[PDB]
Amino acid sequence: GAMGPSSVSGAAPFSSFMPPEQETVHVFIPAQAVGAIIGKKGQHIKQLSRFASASIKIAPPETPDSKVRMVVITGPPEAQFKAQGRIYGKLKEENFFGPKEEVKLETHIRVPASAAGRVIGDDGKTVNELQNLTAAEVVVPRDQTPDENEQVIVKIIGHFYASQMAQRKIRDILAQVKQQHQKGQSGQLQA
RNA sequence: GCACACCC
Repeated sequence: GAMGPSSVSGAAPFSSFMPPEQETVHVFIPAQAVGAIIGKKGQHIKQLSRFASASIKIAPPETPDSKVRMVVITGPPEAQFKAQGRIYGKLKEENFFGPKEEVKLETHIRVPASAAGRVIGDDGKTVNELQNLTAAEVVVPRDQTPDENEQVIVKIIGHFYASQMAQRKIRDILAQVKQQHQKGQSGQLQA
């Protein structure tokens, strides 16, 4: 080594084994609403984390050009139901999406870069039928974010019921897509 | 009166 005058450092406070196998997605709410979504000193938003039993966080602008702040929901689908159900209700609170309109709030879910291409389907038919099952608007971009992050986003537009069902289904195929690592069809499939 | 927090 080399003894540098007061040039000694380290600081390694990264302990504990917290299993991050909870579903974590980014809920798209523009800066015009995100503020009041947190609510009063940010107390009841953390209270929400308690009664939902999930990790409710507000993501700082992932891009400096964002007019929106995404809610980082880390929780089981049981909790996500309340969390996102009430988050869409916060849209209703100020009626940003539309006064008479039913809730139309975008949710952004992070999928592996190639997995977004495969949610379209191995034949390309799957993305169309996904919309038919999810009851939501699933738009899969060819760009979104460079594969430098090996991960992109699909945008879900519609009602929270639809969004919640869409999110979990696309997030669900991700695991099955990654199963390609096995590489070896030691069995059949009806496809 | 509406926002800020979310970990050590």
